[PDB]
Amino acid sequence: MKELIYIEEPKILFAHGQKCTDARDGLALFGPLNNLYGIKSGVIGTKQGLKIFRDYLDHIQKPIYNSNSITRPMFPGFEAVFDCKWESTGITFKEVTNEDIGKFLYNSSTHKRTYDLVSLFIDKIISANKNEDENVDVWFVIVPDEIYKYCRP
Amino acid sequence: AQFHDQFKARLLKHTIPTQIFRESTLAWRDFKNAFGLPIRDFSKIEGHLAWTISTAAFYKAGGKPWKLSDVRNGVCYLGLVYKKVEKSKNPRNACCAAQMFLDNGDGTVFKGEVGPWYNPKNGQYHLEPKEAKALLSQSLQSYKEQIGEYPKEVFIHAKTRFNHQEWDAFLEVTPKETNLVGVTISKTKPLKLYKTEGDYTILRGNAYVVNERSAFLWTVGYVPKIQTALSMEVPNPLFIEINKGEADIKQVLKDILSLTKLNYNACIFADGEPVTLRFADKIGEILTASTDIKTPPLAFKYY
Amino acid sequence: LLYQQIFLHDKSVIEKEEIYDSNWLSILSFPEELRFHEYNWMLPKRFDVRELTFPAVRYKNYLCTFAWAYDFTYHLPKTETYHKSKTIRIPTEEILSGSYDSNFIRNAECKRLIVQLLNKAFELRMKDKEVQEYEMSNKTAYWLEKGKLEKDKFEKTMLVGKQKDKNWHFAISGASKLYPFPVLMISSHIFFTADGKKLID
RNA sequence: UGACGGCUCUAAUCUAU
DNA sequence: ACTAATAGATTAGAGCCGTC
Repeated sequence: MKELIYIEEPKILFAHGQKCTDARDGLALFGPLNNLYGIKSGVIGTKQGLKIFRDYLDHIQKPIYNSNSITRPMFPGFEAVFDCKWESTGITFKEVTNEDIGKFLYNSSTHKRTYDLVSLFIDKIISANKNEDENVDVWFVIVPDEIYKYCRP
Repeated sequence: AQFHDQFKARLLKHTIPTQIFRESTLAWRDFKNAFGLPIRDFSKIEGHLAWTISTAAFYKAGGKPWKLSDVRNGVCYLGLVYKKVEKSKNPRNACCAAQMFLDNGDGTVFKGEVGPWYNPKNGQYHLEPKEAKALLSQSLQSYKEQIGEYPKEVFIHAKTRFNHQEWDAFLEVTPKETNLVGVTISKTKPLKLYKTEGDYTILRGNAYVVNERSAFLWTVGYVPKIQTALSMEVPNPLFIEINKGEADIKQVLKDILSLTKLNYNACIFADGEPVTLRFADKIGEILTASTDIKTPPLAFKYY
Repeated sequence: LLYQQIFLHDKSVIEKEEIYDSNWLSILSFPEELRFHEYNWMLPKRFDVRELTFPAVRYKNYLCTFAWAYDFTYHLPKTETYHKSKTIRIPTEEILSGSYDSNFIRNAECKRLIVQLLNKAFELRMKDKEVQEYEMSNKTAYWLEKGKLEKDKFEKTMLVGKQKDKNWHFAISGASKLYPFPVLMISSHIFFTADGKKLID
């Protein structure tokens, strides 16, 4: 009827007890709550899986201006924001060539090709976690656009 | 064919954090259409964009971008979404997928339940009394072990109206100290209100309490700082209604809005749905790709 | 933004009274009582409440409608021998207040057939008016022909618009719900046409 | 499946002729 | 016996679309 109550916005915690309602604005200046000293990352994908990630791996700690800062706040970089480092070091590029992805891509049965492209990628990650020593933290599976646009539900 | 759900269904035994990235979304400039323009205008939003793929990579590596400081002690924000299992032979049963929020801001998750006495393919989306004591006690015990006592109350968020055939079985396992309140979140209700002057939608956080039990909270709308609403047209306010139990509907609006800023996969001002169920169905669709996983109450750094 | 508003992030919200108009349509008046006519053989037992001129619904051995028994003399000219005292009359205010609880029909159930008599009522109106319709997947939109209205606009606002060769028409799909109170669930939709007179299939 | 929207287009169910 | 019943008011789903 002729009434409309406005409820209050809660505030989220930040580094050393800072309370800013927004997330991006409160994190581009005050930093994350918890500190981790580095990101150990790996890239698995086609030949362009590295290079496209490589061009983007160093492109995130480098600042990029936004078209409108009021709507989209500035970001100075991964290091300046997340009090951590995210660069190309310790990466284990698994060579899933387009020929091996292709012998599994061009499969008549949809249920087989979704299972085959899963098994071909899942085993190569657990092996690196089982028959290897490199302590991985986040795995960046660079799936080619030709896969998720075709191998889609 | 959604192998991304199959991606993280077979990795739950080993618990490997993963991030499915795309050439199209990482080489947007390289990818153009046949008319000489990029298929997805991408870097003009290069703010939250780099935030999301970094704060998630921060989260998938164990980082904690933020927390919650306006939460009571002894309160659990249970949110469960029933997911169809059509990946299997029949959808005659539907698995559920719940999660829990603590006073410490550590949003966890756990596998829900299966519908045993599920009436036909898509019943009223409700767990049976025989297994009603399973999910709640597991959630209560999960809170009990890390706090020492059962919570003062649990808020069971859902998109489905609860029925008495499962709440009666809830009671004998809930201690009397737990205010077993059930809040149903239903976006399907077509409420809509405008602004007479101006081409801007109404402010996020506006609410209209209809009666002592139900309410309509605008978790999505116009914003006080970003000056642009998190939507195009006027959205449907989320219909909050206390299905069972006694509680203050005004105090409930604290919780629904609070579980919209924290989304540990994105950097947006707010979420249009409570993440107590937006995160809850983020594990149901993955866990329905394969049914050969016995998974513990995992975290979100794997899904 | 000057170091993000000097690293403050002000609320930037003002507290002034703002009047907001919703998309609903409120209720003002309704018939004092709805009638549950008992036709039995009067109404053909094989065909039930699907063809009457006025909105009518069937429940148990009875026909429920907001009109009277003698109001269906055209499509069913057999109703001239019916004796009117077998018709069941129930005031509306008793159902809404929850005091209506009879073994014949329940309260929450009774609130379901009245909206049927409502939600199906409006489609009979724009048929008489100069408004055409399109059948949506889940509802029935109602649009206005291109050029049927004068000077392409009504009340100096657009009703038919031009999008390249195709045209769009603003169409509403109202519904009747009684959750907060009797309301008309008028929703704002839009549908297109190939050239303003033929729809895009 | 960056991630957030929003409805469209389909489908299914219980409560009563 | 149910044979189906047309509707309330609900539910998860896949779709493309924009993402000042």
